[PDB]
Amino acid sequence: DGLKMEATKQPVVLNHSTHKSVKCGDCHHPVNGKEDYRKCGTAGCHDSMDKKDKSAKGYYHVMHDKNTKFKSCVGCHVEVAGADAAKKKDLTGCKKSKCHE
Ligand code: HEM
Ligand code: HEM
Ligand code: HEM
Ligand code: HEM
Repeated sequence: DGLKMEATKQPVVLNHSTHKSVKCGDCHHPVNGKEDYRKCGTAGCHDSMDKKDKSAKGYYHVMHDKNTKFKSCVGCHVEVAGADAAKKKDLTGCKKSKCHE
């Protein structure tokens, strides 16, 4: 259902139950062959740990930025909230976010 990306020391969570209307492929994208179901931060994938790095190797980049070939966590949440200001706050705000729990 909803996992916590914490191999050792790092809080966060993704509930597969609240995202049932999205195709698995949108997130688990087809790369250099087929759809890979491995963790996003493995060796040879998104392992770069510097936030100024905007290449496809960046970790902070693929989770927070807006201009990308595949929609990011923040990228898709903006379209979903639309004109509801109270809801845009809850899904894209930095302070006290449910994404970092
Ligand atoms: C579609 C119904 C769907 C499938 C299938 C799928 C599978 C899947 C697996 C096997 C894992 C576990 C990997 C592990 O052992 O850590 C997993 C994990 C994550 N998923 Fe997923 N997933 C499906 C759907 C979705 C959707 C639509 C998204 C994006 C909103 C998504 C995202 C992720 C993420 C992030 C993880 C966590 C990986 C981690 O680093 O812990 N999944 N999924
Ligand atoms: C884990 C479910 C996962 C996420 C989340 C994710 C996101 C993601 C984005 C948003 C991009 C766009 C980058 C850009 O600058 O436009 C992107 C691109 C690539 N990814 Fe990825 N990705 C996830 C997982 C994986 C895994 C497991 C690997 C390693 C096999 C991987 C690799 C790549 C590569 C390569 C690209 C670029 C592909 C291209 O068209 O050149 N991703 N990912
Ligand atoms: C990126 C890996 C990512 C994370 C992390 C994430 C988290 C997240 C949370 C915590 C919620 C809030 C649920 C709650 O209130 O308990 C949530 C909800 C929605 N999301 Fe999401 N989400 C991530 C990725 C994505 C992507 C890429 C999309 C779109 C393709 C997406 C969509 C949604 C939708 C829909 C919701 C529901 C909003 C509602 O009206 O309840 N998320 N996400
Ligand atoms: C608001 C734009 C915002 C900020 C700023 C922010 C910061 C932040 C940091 C510094 C990290 C740690 C990076 C590292 O590698 O050490 C981090 C991690 C994650 N975030 Fe975030 N974040 C902000 C907002 C959001 C929102 C609204 C979401 C969900 C839609 C989101 C998601 C994530 C995810 C996933 C991670 C990785 C979690 C992990 O593996 O520990 N952030 N964020």
